[PDB]
Amino acid sequence: RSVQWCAVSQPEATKCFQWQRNMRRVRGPPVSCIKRDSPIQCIQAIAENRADAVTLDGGFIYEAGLAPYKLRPVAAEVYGTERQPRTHYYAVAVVKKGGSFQLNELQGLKSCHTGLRRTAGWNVPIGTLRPFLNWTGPPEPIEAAVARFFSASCVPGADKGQFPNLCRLCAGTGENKCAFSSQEPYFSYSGAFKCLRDGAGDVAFIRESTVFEDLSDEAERDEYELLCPDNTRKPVDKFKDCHLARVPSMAVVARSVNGKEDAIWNLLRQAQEKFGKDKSPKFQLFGSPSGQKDLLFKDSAIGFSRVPPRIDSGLYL
Ligand SMILES: [Fe+3]
Repeated sequence: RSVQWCAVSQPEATKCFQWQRNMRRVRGPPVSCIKRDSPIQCIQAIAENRADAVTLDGGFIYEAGLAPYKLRPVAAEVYGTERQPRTHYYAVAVVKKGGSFQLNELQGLKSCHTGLRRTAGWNVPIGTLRPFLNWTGPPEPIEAAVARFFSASCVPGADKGQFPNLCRLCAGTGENKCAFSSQEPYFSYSGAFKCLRDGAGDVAFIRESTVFEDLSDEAERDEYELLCPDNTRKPVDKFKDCHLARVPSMAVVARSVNGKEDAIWNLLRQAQEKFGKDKSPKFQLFGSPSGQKDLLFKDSAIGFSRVPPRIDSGLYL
């Protein structure tokens, strides 16, 4: 049949339907869409045969690989350039130029995170800051120690009921405040970076490219610097010498048994040829419209790379 793609929002479904009409027009391999609400709803649906595929961040790749889902990664997103390509990215800590604090001096400060359980926005910074955390738990949750450490944060998807200070800086309206979706304006890489630019937080945990994709002016880019792990501040273009971790790309996952891996692969490979970076004026696979960013796949991606057979979700990570 078709490859069924899981979409986690309404604009993502809209792009999926456009991908399906574009593949038909061009007579490529068929794709069809499914609309879920979070990434776990798409992980549940693929597992229960209602969808076949979805692209995930490293922290959810972990989660989808567990029992009883047992999903595995099939294609990794390629970043960088055509000349210098890579299947990895970098977790950074961005701050405003002018400050004096370091990575070791973050106590009581205000933070912006891409979302809860995301790689560069959460797992990496909480894994790094662990010595200052003073986590006595469990049974105390990790979010409770983080809430005590930072004065206020914006961590989309965190429980505002139990941990009110982690959603305190979040900019969404009403029930969408602290939401793990595009309705919370500080969600993801650009939202976390915008929380830093707005002045609500003193540090944003993101990836290396967000500042270059969001600030096109180079002079505007000189108002920010990175917080390195040697406790030094360095400019934004020195990410390879100033990062918290080198993390593998976001990946498309499928089922480990009867997952349609080769069908998924041929779809992606064909979609990258016809609708890739500068391939078509009609449809852009690595592109989002207007008030949207990273719909289905990351906007700055330039391709896919087939993840080898018998590679685990834990062994890919
Ligand atoms: Fe990520």
